[PDB]
Amino acid sequence: KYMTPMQQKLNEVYEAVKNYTDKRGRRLSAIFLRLPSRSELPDYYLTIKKPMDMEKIRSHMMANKYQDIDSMVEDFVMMFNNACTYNEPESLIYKDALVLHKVLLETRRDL
Ligand SMILES: O=c1nc2n(c3ccccc13)CC[C@@H]2CN1CCCCC1
Repeated sequence: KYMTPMQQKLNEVYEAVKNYTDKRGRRLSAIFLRLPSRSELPDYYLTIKKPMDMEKIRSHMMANKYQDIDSMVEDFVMMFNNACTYNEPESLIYKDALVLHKVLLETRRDL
């Protein structure tokens, strides 16, 4: 029922990305939390090879499967690239992926 020190440090890097807010308090995390089902957006699953969202990321961290931080980063990094593939470069999701990308990386250097 407990959480390894590595788990507690993956939760921290996870939570900072989720809770990041822009200059007038919007949470960029919102659109990325969870994808609509295959039945509700087949185009996404037919155009993006390996679909990723944050609660799916959450289910492996809280459950067990990340050996270090950069292991979790690559599913985050992967998720963003998916968003930036499916959405056009000037789209909002696209830039929020970009901004959150740096947050993830700004957080990890802080160890
Ligand atoms: O790449 C992604 N793209 C989208 N979501 C995501 C949610 C979690 C992870 C990736 C993505 C939310 C759906 C959304 C894209 N959005 C779908 C409706 C039409 C406008 C674009």
